[PDB]
Amino acid sequence: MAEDADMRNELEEMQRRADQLADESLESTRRMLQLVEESK
Amino acid sequence: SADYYKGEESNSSANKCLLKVAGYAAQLEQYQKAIDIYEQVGTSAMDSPLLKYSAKDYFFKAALCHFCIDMLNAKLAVQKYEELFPAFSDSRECKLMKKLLEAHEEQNVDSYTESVKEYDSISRLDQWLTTMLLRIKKT
Repeated sequence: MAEDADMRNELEEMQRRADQLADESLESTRRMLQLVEESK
Repeated sequence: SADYYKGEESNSSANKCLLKVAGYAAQLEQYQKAIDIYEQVGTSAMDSPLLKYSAKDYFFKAALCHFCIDMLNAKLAVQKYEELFPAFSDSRECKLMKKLLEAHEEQNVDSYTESVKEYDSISRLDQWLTTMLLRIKKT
């Protein structure tokens, strides 16, 4: 069943990847807000 | 120097001298002069095309300088300023003052501190503003 064991591993790994992507986007958004505030 | 410049009719230069005088006087814990100078300059600067954008800031300081006197007059002064300069409502300053007033109305020091920390995190605070906020928090 290691054949499907790897499918589950890939699924969970992409879950982790999506989490990281969302966190990176959020940090970006915050940085944008900061710079946009600063220019004024 | 400000009196001389006013006697020379060269505006926008006596203004800066008056702002410096008011800012320094506010440090000495004498608030009436600071309030008067800040409000006078703000009301003068509302009508200027270029300076209009900055006018709001002055009001903020005045209200903060009006905060140490007592809470109630600060609230009523906020109302008076807002009715005269409705755009002032849009600025984060009004929201921050309202939140601080609400927190202090129930002795909720933790909420006041959290709001101050959040605002500083978004934009770094000045030493003058830091000192004024600390002095207010003493109550």
